[PDB]
Amino acid sequence: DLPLDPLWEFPRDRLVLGKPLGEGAFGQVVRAEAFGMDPARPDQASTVAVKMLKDDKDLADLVSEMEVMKLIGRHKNIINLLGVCTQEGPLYVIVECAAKGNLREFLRARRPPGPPLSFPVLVSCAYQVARGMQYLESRKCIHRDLAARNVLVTEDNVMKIADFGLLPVKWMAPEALFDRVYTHQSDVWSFGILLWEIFTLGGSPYPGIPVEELFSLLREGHRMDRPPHCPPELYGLMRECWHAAPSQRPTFKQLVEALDKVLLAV
Ligand SMILES: C[C@@H](Oc1ccc2[nH]nc(/C=C/c3cnn(CCO)c3)c2c1)c1c(Cl)cncc1Cl
Repeated sequence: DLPLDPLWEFPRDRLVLGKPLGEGAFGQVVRAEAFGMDPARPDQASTVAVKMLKDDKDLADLVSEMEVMKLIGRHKNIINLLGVCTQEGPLYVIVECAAKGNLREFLRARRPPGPPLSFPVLVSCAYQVARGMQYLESRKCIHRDLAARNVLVTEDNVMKIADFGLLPVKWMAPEALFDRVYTHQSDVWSFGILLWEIFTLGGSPYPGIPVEELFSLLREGHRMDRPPHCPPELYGLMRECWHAAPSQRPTFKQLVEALDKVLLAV
């Protein structure tokens, strides 16, 4: 419908859509080839992802997400906005393409037969996700859902948090699960769960426990055990994230600093 933004408007003519990528609630995402995305070289073709409506009240969320992405600006560890097609019919939101898919699938696809994903790589994944979450928090933005399937992997193993904005019960903090309140510290609880997903190479949280009585065990002070071959330093981080009192869990800065110290152990 309305405005035309000269910092972001990109012509349909140099966008040829490709094969779908997935989901997601807000609309289908499709691979696409864009021409001249870097106006330095207007030849330099590149692979981008395009978010569209399916065909709506989702038009409101789609425009809303686009405007949010403009506000936050770039960062290494989020899916960044590249341009928008508002001018000749259907809305297109062009964002960067993570070639290796989501992090849980990246992990599961390279699992041993039992007992590549060396220890620096997995620490590198956790460090990058912590850096992206700290940045989103610093822009007063947030991403409740945070789970390994919410994280995308580029061709060069850069982690990018998909979507952010200004049911998944095994990732939710107690106060969000029961009091329906969400803060940065409840993200830290979810990041702890994501940490466990990473060092189980894409495992399912609380294996075997159906999605009910989980809450009673959390009230008993129980939490998932240390996964195999996970060093005690990283399990310590996980359990600090799973402290019941929100102010006793670490902030994303402290998680950044602790993970960075683990990366430096080289
Ligand atoms: C619903 C979908 O949203 C997005 C949003 C922005 C994106 N930029 N780039 C990708 C690449 C997705 C992909 C899927 N598979 N592969 C390898 C093989 O094709 C690549 C992508 C996906 C999704 C999916 Cl598709 C997966 N996990 C999380 C989410 Cl949010």
